[PDB]
Amino acid sequence: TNRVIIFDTTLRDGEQSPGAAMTKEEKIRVARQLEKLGVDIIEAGFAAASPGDFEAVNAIAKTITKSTVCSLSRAIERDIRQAGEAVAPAPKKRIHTFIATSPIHMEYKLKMKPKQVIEAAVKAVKIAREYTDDVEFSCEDALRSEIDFLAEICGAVIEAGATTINIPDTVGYSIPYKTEEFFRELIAKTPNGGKVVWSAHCHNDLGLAVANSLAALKGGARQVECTVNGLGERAGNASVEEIVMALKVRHDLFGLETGIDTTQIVPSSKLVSTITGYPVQPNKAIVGANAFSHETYEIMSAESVGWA
Amino acid sequence: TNRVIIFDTTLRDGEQSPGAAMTKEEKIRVARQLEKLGVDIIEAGFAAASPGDFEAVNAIAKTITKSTVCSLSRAIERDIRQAGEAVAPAPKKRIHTFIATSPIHMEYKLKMKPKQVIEAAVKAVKIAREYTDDVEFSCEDALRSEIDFLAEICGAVIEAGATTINIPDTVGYSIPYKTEEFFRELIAKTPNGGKVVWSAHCHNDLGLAVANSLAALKGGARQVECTVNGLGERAGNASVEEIVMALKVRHDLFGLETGIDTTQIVPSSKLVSTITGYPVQPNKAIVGANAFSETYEIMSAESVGWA
Ligand SMILES: [Mg+2]
Ligand SMILES: [Mg+2]
Ligand SMILES: [Mn+2]
Ligand SMILES: [Mn+2]
Repeated sequence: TNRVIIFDTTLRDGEQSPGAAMTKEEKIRVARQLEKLGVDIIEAGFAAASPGDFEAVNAIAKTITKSTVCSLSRAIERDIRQAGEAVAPAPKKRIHTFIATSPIHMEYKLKMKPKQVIEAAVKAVKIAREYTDDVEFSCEDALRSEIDFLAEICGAVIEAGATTINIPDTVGYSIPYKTEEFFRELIAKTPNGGKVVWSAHCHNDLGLAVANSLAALKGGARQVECTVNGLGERAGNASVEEIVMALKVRHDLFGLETGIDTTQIVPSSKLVSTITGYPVQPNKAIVGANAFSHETYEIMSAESVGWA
Repeated sequence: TNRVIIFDTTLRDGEQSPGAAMTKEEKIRVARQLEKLGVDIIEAGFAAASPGDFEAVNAIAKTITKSTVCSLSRAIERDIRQAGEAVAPAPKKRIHTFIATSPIHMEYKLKMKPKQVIEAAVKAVKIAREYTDDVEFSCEDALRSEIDFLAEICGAVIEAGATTINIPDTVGYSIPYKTEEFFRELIAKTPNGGKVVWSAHCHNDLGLAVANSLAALKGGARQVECTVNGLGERAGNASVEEIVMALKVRHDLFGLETGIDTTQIVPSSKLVSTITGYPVQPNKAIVGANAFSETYEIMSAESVGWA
């Protein structure tokens, strides 16, 4: 379809930003607001990381109704079961597992051979399916990985039961036309790649996270991972408000739909910025104090994104 | 040519952001830092706007020697002569003049027939050449203009003496693949198009200013208009530091060069931020506080000027 899945990881990937740690009650209040915003998936945390993380994921899984509650997990049985237990009380639940897939990370960081990396991923996915029909797998460091190896592991995890395959720009140096080509080629090479949802998780190190996200869509991805205000380590993630509004404003070029209530964009941005201490600069798209200072496209009004 | 021209308009387009007006002393100091950074053109102001603006532009023109000093002008005789008088002292000097080229702006704002609009542009560009051989013409509202009219007016001002033609995304809703197509088509359609430098001036209203600028270069543009920290009205301009470091890091894909000293990027960011009161967020590419917490060139913090 033309439906783009918005996967928000403000509460997991965003909260990892220096100084951005949140209390359990702050996470719950942010999770409630993301639900009102209409994001499809709320990644609530990494249940196996500590008792506090488990408790926050679990509390969000007990709060949310209309969005899918996700937990991160390493590709290891015990972490998967932690994830599955934490999200069990949510009516819609996802487990997101990952493993590094690039030659150097595999050999010298994980110290596993490619055969072992595929076997661990398949096993993690199969265990995850005991807990939910909705399982995401990420190829960490995808863009420095061998394309043949990516097609093979993605193929294996699709067969094992993964229904969303996520490709991060781990380093953050990709350029949109290359991102688009990379998606088109990987989807084509992966056994049964047409049968699942492809996801992009882009980084803003060269100011291109949003452009690269949109390029991933043109290449065949239908999920974008992103955060309110682009909150995230280093230069940050793709910012959900920019993605959603590029798609809304230029529906004429993309023809893609989201479930987002755009009137909740500004309240979401303010709430996130207040809680985390990360200010939003004045010239920032959509939610910057100046963005509304002042054809087949749909021009945007300040009110349409929730300015008072 | 694989040289990209970095046109900085922090002191003009940037200055126009609410609250960001700068005194002459502030402008001189930013301008010296922009010269150190190695930008090719410093658009210093709009000389005809007031005597204070004339003085500031002229002060910059007496300061800067290694970069081109530019003034904005409307497409009218008074403004062009004042731009030309104010930049006269600089060894490298440019006048940038402009007119709206869209059906709506021409009919409703200008109240001129397209023919009169061309004639006014041609007249402004000829007078500009009395003052310098280096003249930029912008088609204001280019992306809502009829491409055949753009080709005609651009052909006419090139004949008149414009050597840089600038295409702004005035509304700011362009998408990279469309920006690339648009430049490729316009350059090829314009008479003597190959004789001049084509420029992009992109806006960040959808978060896409930098990507649109890179797309313009893929499309044949060789000048990018940009500002320190993306300073400008609304959601701002393409950020000079992002454009320059995207080109540097991914030189493997672009093969394009600038004369920028990248070690000057963070000093320039901090200075502009201090003087304008426009902070940069922690998660801001290159210059944000957290930014630094294979055929490509990995960026070190020290390479962009972090202490
Ligand atoms: Mg906190
Ligand atoms: Mg000031
Ligand atoms: Mn991230
Ligand atoms: Mn501008």
